[PDB]
Amino acid sequence: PVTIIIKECINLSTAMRKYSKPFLSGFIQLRLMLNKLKNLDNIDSLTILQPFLLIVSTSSISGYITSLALDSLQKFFTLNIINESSQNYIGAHRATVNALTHCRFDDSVLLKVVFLLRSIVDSPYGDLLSNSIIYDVLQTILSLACNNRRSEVLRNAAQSTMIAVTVKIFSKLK
Amino acid sequence: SVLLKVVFLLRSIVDSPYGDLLSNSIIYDVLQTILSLACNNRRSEVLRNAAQSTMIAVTVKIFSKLK
Repeated sequence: PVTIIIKECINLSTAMRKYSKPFLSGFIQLRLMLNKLKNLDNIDSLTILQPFLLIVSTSSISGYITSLALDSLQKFFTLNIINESSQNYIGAHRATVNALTHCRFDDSVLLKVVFLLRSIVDSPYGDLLSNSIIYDVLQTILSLACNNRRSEVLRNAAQSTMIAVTVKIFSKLK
Repeated sequence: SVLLKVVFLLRSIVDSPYGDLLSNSIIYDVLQTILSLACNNRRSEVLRNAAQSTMIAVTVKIFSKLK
């Protein structure tokens, strides 16, 4: 459970070091902070995801590292390590979807983020998002679908996942 | 486009509870075709990434049944 966390940080840190030759300081802080403890139940889950949020949010970094970070988040929500028992999981998911809507960082990362939005919103945990965040989500998938410059297959990815989130949203009128 | 629609459809198949009612031969054939999609290099990398994502999802769904 904690092995996978510093596993992911090891992978992203060595990728960053290979690519480079401000984020690594907090990354090693995450490494040292998660080294000691046994189980995640002691501490909050916003800080463990926070370096991933910082890398994915800002646009100064190329597609390799942000693709690796998005695959890391995919592994996170696939393995369900950020469980409801963990403290402040609502805030962690809210921050994840708030940062993820900014489609900034060629076309691989767009499909990775929109698949991640599908996996979050379709899941029951996606019911905990706020109205502003989910509205921004709908805005960014609409921007992806509307575009013509982008590849058409990415457009069909946006079309299908838009259909999915619309179904999930409109099921809530009961 | 059609070849992404098919894997998205397969994702909606297996993710839903109805995938629990499926047989071993057909689901093995399913895994074979997503493997064929992922292994290819002629196709666009975006479709390969879609294949990677649906393989991760279907692996999780299959191996969850062990518990």
